[PDB]
This record gives sequence, C-alpha cells and structure tokens, in this order.
Amino acid sequence: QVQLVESGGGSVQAGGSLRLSCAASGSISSITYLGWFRQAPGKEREGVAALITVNGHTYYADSVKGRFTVSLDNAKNTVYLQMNSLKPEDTALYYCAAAAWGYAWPLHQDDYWYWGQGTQVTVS
Amino acid sequence: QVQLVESGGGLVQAGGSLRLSCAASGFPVKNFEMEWYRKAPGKEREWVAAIQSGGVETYYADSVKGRFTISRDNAKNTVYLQMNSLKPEDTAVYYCFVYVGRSYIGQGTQVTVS
Amino acid sequence: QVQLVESGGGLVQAGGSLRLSCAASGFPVKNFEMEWYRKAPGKEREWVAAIQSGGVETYYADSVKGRFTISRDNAKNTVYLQMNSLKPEDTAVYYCFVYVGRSYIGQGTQVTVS
Amino acid sequence: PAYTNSFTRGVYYPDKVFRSSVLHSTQDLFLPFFSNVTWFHFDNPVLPFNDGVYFASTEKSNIIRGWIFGTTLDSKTQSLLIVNNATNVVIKVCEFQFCNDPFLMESEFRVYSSANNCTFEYVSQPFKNLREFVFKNIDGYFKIYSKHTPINLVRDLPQGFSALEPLVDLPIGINITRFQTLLAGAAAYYVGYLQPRTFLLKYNENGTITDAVDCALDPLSETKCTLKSFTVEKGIYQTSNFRVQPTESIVRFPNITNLCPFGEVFNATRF
Amino acid sequence: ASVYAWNRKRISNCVADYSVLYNSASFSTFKCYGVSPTKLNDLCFTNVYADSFVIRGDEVRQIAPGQTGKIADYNYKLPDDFTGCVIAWNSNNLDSKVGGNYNYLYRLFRKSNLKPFERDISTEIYQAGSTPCNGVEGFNCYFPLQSYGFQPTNGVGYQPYRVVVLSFELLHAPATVCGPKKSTNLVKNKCVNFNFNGLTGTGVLTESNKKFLPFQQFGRDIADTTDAVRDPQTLEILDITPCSFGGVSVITPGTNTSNQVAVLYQDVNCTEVPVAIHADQLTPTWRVYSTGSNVFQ
Ligand SMILES: *[C@@H]1O[C@H](CO)[C@@H](O)[C@H](O)[C@H]1NC(C)=O
Ligand SMILES: *[C@@H]1O[C@H](CO)[C@@H](O)[C@H](O)[C@H]1NC(C)=O
Ligand SMILES: *[C@@H]1O[C@H](CO)[C@@H](O)[C@H](O)[C@H]1NC(C)=O
Ligand SMILES: *[C@@H]1O[C@H](CO)[C@@H](O)[C@H](O)[C@H]1NC(C)=O
Ligand SMILES: *[C@@H]1O[C@H](CO)[C@@H](O)[C@H](O)[C@H]1NC(C)=O
Ligand SMILES: *[C@@H]1O[C@H](CO)[C@@H](O)[C@H](O)[C@H]1NC(C)=O
Repeated sequence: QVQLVESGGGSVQAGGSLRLSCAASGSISSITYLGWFRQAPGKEREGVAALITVNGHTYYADSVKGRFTVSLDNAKNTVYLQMNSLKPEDTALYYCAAAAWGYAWPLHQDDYWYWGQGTQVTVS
Repeated sequence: QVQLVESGGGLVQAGGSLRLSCAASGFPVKNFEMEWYRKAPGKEREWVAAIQSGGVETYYADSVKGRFTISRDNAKNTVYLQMNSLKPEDTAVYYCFVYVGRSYIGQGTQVTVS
Repeated sequence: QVQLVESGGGLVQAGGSLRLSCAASGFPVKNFEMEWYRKAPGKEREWVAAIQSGGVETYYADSVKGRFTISRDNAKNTVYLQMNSLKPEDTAVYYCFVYVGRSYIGQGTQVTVS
Repeated sequence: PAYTNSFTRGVYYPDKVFRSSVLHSTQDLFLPFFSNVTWFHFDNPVLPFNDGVYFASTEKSNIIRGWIFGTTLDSKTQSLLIVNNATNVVIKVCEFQFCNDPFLMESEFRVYSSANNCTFEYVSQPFKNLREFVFKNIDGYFKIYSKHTPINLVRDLPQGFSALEPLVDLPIGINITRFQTLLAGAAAYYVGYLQPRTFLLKYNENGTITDAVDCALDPLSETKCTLKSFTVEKGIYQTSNFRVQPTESIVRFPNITNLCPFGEVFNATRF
Repeated sequence: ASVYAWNRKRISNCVADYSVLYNSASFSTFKCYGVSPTKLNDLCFTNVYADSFVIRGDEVRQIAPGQTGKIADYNYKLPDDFTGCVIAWNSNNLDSKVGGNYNYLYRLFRKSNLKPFERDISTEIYQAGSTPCNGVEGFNCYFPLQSYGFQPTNGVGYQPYRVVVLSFELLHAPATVCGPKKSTNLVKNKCVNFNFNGLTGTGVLTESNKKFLPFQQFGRDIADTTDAVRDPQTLEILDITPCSFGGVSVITPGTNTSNQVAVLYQDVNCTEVPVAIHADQLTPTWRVYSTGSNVFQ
C-alpha cells in the first residue's frame, strides 16, 4: 500500500556531492519512519541514515558521521539524502525504505519495510 | 551441533605473553557476536573482550584496555585472544561465549600468572 | 474488542504430535461457528476443520479426515486443535477463523513438520 | 430509646445541574419530613445500612473518627474502611478482621489485625461543629454529600434549612448490609434512614434550594406539588385519585363430584 | 526490575501521556505491535499492565511475535497477535558502573520453553544429564543465574537497551490507564458546535455576566436547556446563546402590477447575512438581495 520511487543517482568523482530523492505514494499518513539502506559489493546491507517523520529527529551511523545529511519535504512527500564529500568506499547501491509501525535504530533488514527499487551511486 | 572448546593455555611469569584459541563449529563467525569471559579463583565470572559480527569494532573491559588484543580468523572458524603485559590479578579460567539460540560455554582453559 | 491469539506451536518431526490453541476475547464461543485455516509457503490458504455454533457437528478437509481432532472449550473461551500422524505436507502457519459480524484473522503460529 | 424528629433538615441537590429561580420536582431517595432519628453516646453499636443513611453529629472536639463498612467484617468477605486522623484521611477496602471491641495517650490503635488481600486504597485531605452527611451506595457507587455548619447548643438538632453538596463518588462495587461507627469524653451523633419520596424544590437566583415541600406529608404540600407553587391561592383543587384494593381473592367452582370408576382399576385382585 | 522479578504491576485509575516519549530523542528500538504508535495517545485499550527490564541490546530484535531465540525462550516471550508497545532506548550513562554492572542477574537455562506473558522465577539449577547434583557444584550442575557484563567501554549493541512493555490485553474489565485527549482552543461570539468535557451542543459562545458556586460545572434554566458552562483549563464562567436563524421576507405587489422585489430579514442582526444565506453558492441575481446601497433597521 506504500510505494517508493528512488531517483537522483549517478557517477561522481572523489570529493563531490550528490542528492538522492525517494518519492512516496499511497498511505502517506501512516508512514512514521524513513531509513536509508546501503548494500556494498562484498558486504551485507547496512544502515546509514534515519529520519522520524513525526519529530524530525535524525540518526546517523559512524561511517557517515559529519558528511551525510538527511532532509524531509512533506509538501512533495519526498525524502532527500544529501551526501557531501564522497569517497570511493561509498560506492554501493542505496535504498530508501518506509516504516509504519514505529522507528528502530540501527537499521535491520528483518523488519517490515516498504522497499524502493534502488539507484546506482559510483564514486571514483 | 554447535560446540566450543578452548586451547592454547599455559603458565607464564610476570610480563609474559600467550595467545589462546576458541575452535567453533556449526555456525559462521561473520553472523553472530562472540564474547570472552574468565573465572578467577574467589571471583565471579567477568567479561574479557568481544568482537562484533561485522568485524568493525573491538572492545575490552576496563582493567584490560591498552594491553589485550582480540582477533578472529574467518577461514579457520577460530577466534583468538592475544595476551600482553600480564599481571598476577589475571589468573583465571577463560571461556569463550556465543549466543546462537542457546548460549554455548566451552570447557575452559587454564591461564596462570605467578 | 474481538481478537484471536494463537499459541502452542513448535518444531516436530514426521509423525509427531502437538496441540494448538486459539484464545478469544470480546465474544462468547457458544454462538458462532469456528474454523481453522493454514498457509503453507508457496501454497494458497486452505480450510482445515470446523465445528458449528451449536457445538454438535464436526467437519474436516479432504486430506485431514481421520487424523486431525478439533476441540472447543467454552469455559476458557479457547478453541484447540490436536495433531496426530503429522506429515511434512502440513508445514504451514495455522490461523484460527471465526465470523463475529465480520471475520477476524489472527496472526497465527508456525507449525513445521520435519 | 432517645428518639427526636427532624424539622425539615437534610435536603440535597439530586444532581450537579444549576437551575435558577424555577420550581422543580424531583424523585430520589430522600428523607421524609418529621421522621425519628436515634441518639447515642462508652457506646459503639453496629447499625444496619437499609438503603441510605442520613447522618448528623454535633461536637466540640473530634471524638468521632470514622466508620467501618461491610457485610460480615470477618476474614471471608471484604470490608470497607474510612479512618480520619491528624493530617490525612484513609479510604481502603481489604480483607479485615475487626476486633470485638474496636476503639482508638495521643495514640491508640487496636481496631484490626489483618493485612491480606487488599484491592483498593485512597488518600485525600480532610459543642461547636455540626457535620451533616449522607451515606448511600447506589449501583456500586458510594456517594457522599456534606455540609459543615456551626451549631452552639447541646440538647437536640437545631432547625433551619440548608443543603447538602456531593463530594466523592467511588467505584466500590461490594454489597453492604451493616455499618459500624468508630470513635477514640462523650459526644452525640444522629442516624436516620432514607426513603423513596417525591419532592419539589424551590431554587433562588443563585441556584441553591431555599425552601422545599414534600409531596406526601399533608394535602397542602400535595396541593403545592400538583400546582407547582409555594403560595396556593384560595380555591378548590384536584390532586390525585384512589381505589380500594381487593382483599381476599376468592375461588368458586362447581360441584366436581362425578366419581369415575378408578376405584376398581386401583383396587382389584386381578387386572 | 530484574528479569527474574519483573512484577505484573497494576498501575490504575490515572492517565499517562505518550507524546513526551517521542520528542526526547533517545529511543533505540521503539516498536508498537498491533496498534500504530501515532494513534496510541488518542485511542486506548484496557488491561494496561506494565513490565520493565534492562535487556541486553544484542537480541532486542528477537523480541517479536513469531520469533524465538534466547530472550524469547528463556527471559520473556511475546505471544502472537500482540497489541502494545515494546519501547527500547539507550541506558549507557547510568546503568554502567566500573568493572561491570552486576546488579541484574538473569535466567540463562530453563527445562522447557516459556509460555508467553509469564514471569519466571526459580532457585534450582538446570538438569541436563542423569547424574544429579549433590548441592556442591559439579560437572553438570549448570548454574543459570549468570551476570550481564555491562561495562562503559561496551558498544551500543553490548550496552543494555532499556525495554518497557506497555502490554494491552483484552479481558472483561473496565479500562484504567489511557493516553491524553487533545484539545483545541476556544473561540468567542460565533455560532459554533462545541466539544466540551462531557457535553456537546450548538450555540454561540459568549462572554458571561453571572458567576457560579465552585461545585457547578454547567447550568440550565427554565424548561431544561443549557445556558452556562465553565472551561476546564482556565476556569472561567461562560454563557451560551442560540445561533442565528429565521425568515426572509420578500415584497411582492402582485404579478400584474410590478415585478421587482425588496428584501426583509426578520429577527436577525443584519450585518452577518451573506454568511447566513448561501449568497456565494446561489445565482448572481440572489447575490444582490443579501446587500444593497440602502440599509434600514
Ligand atoms: C417518634 O417516636 C415517638 C416516641 O417513640 C413517637 O411518639 C412519635 O410518634 C414518633 N414519630 C412518628 C412520626 O411516628
Ligand atoms: C483474595 O480475594 C479474591 C476475591 O475473589 C479471592 O478470589 C482469592 O481467593 C483471595 N485470596 C486469598 C489468598 O485470600
Ligand atoms: C451481595 O449479596 C447479594 C445477595 O446474596 C448478591 O446478589 C450480590 O451479588 C452480592 N454482591 C457482591 C458484590 O458480592
Ligand atoms: C383401595 O383400598 C384401600 C383400602 O380399602 C383404600 O385405603 C384406598 O384408598 C383404595 N384406593 C383408592 C384409589 O381409593
Ligand atoms: C392589477 O390588478 C389590480 C386588481 O385586479 C388593479 O387594481 C391594478 O390596477 C392592476 N395593475 C395593473 C398595472 O394593471
Ligand atoms: C447589530 O450588530 C452591530 C454590530 O456590532 C451592533 O453595533 C448593533 O448594536 C446590533 N444591533 C442590534 C439590534 O442587536
């Protein structure tokens, strides 16, 4: 009932910036928590960014601390992931997710999520 | 199915070095969090060191910071623990721990500093 | 106000025995017909057994006649289901079913036969 | 012994509804006018509840403390307890073993020894003083009305009209047959019983009842209840009706007396 | 509380706000099963029994309906179709002393699985073999009450996640503890339907002239109609007035004589009349008969 469309990916050089977008459609008012996943090549899918829609509270992982910024736009129902000062260790598939039963930090794959389609972000 | 055994123990003097091993079977060590405990005579069981399942963060107890080094080998299914700057307070029987459904406790190994 | 909760599930082998429960709240069970359904993975949801609202007649599905037993407890507001001669084709999540105004479905309990 | 009557005292608001300068007719468990109440003093008797208790008491110092409520007051039925003391009030229901002689130099406590199976507990904040209460328990809800007023005489209840305002409604939900008044000098306390009556209330501009009439005392107050007035003009009025009730409910039926031959099919040597 | 002694405590006959839980910004695994966490404050259920423990943060995600493990098998188990909230947050700064916070022992071993919503307490030890223990601890005694090691050098998965369970069961009992009820502000001198603390009705909220005694909440008048009320947050007496209504009088002189009309509004202060009749909804011909150049009273 909750559909996510992910865009804003692409290739960038080392030290550049990118701004991902995840557009939502369906049960907008039931969404309480939006998280950003990341699946590295040769690693499991981890958690990077967090945003509570009710409070505006944000949580960040230690590997993206001080460089990553998440922002919410309720008018367009589109969350954003501002990834500044990129390094080639961040070359991974980035996924946006939606939660409706509350917020959980850090992110885990085994909970109930509404999954996006994912975009490719390459830093070299 | 899941079994832990501890080896590599011995008796050293003040300032000696040792490296223990905890052989594991039935589970991979890239998916679960393990812990090291010890039992001194006359003292309760105390947590020594641990590696997380991701392999990123290494943690030690308050009395053993700056002297102990814990490491793992994913290929041989064995997690090791390196001893440096040993004091006679660390005379204990060391156990390795894992929590996969049931907590698994090994038979223990003897580390004696005197 | 009306809610069915299921318990009594576990892991059994081929030929084992188990007994489920469906505790109910908000309605008495002397007035409504009671059912159970199951969801195997990769299969559709299929009806298992039924007792009518009077508590007189018993019905079962085609493959489970003669082996499964349905029982009701009006005092404890709970409906139980008994397992005999379990086969691994019955590896499913068992939901208890009742029509109280509109039909309500519980979350069920995983029962595996292996 | 020691029976005194009431000169129109103890009329309460039946609800929290403010009505101004209007005559209103109500129907609740009230006290009838000019009914006998007892007078006691040394003395601590047990009394039945009997569908509503109206209470009044005149004191100089606080000799009366509180009341103990229940059905058996033993270790198989739960009993209510209200004890008032120096800085707080205590309201609780537990399983109580009340003493054979319950009484309470600055302190004495030998009323119960039982601390099992408590269910509810509640704490609130508390001849010269005249305290008037209403003790009633309707549908598991224990309603308390009160009015503190000064009285300075030591003979009987004074006259005058005053109202009783509700304070505490509490979900107790146990059954009550008896109650027992508790003390620590001598003092007086009056106990009456309520009755289902129909009253007519006169409200002022500020909604307090300044006067009232009872619709079964005398035919003039019956006229005041039927006309909805407190001054009734000179005339002839119709109030109600009446009918003589049947007494014996007699049975007449004919002579049954036909005598079937069942004696031969109940007395024979060969059937 | 401990996990061997988390009591089934009855907190009753009060209210507990839950909006203050969200905005204090330290929650870790705040999970509400069954009912949504946004709709927890306004609507409640009965049987609001409460539980508490500082469970270790490695297996808080094992606390789920239809999920066993170590905490769900030997410490505390959720039943299936659970309604309520399990609320976990960080507890590093206070439940972590030097050398390990050994204040909460825990049952590591049990002979069978836990039934859900059962407080487990035991003194005896685990049995795994055939040789019984003779009191002195031997090779198969297996003391279940070990200690959580909670050191300040532990990470966020190794430090305890403080869980509380506001479990919501369903039995034949009245509700005791619920969330708060949100209230709007109060307007004056306008015909508005009002939702007070018990009474609702239609009228005009006006500033009052009288006053009550401190034991009336509202008031009525002759023939039992509400005229006065007091607000419960500021405690000021307020009189109410019935809304604007009535008739429109439109002059016709007959068909054969003339055709144009003039308009009269009976028993209405006619300064609010294009709000009254639907002049914005009807025709522009009807629009010029809610106002005009000439106004007479
Ligand atoms: C009250 O009691 C006295 C004496 O017992 C009696 O004379 C009197 O009639 C009683 N009052 C009523 C209203 O019966
Ligand atoms: C406590 O009171 C309840 C009230 O019904 C009763 O069921 C229970 O058996 C009592 N327990 C004891 C120990 O007296
Ligand atoms: C009190 O006693 C009556 C008569 O036996 C009974 O009907 C009623 O249920 C009792 N009330 C309680 C609360 O036990
Ligand atoms: C049958 O005879 C006995 C003795 O004569 C008598 O007591 C009894 O009443 C008789 N039965 C009937 C039905 O009259
Ligand atoms: C309309 O009719 C009335 C009576 O029939 C008459 O008095 C009046 O003059 C008429 N008006 C016109 C404009 O014909
Ligand atoms: C009608 O309302 C206006 C606007 O305040 C006021 O000035 C006037 O006195 C009112 N007239 C009547 C008759 O109520």
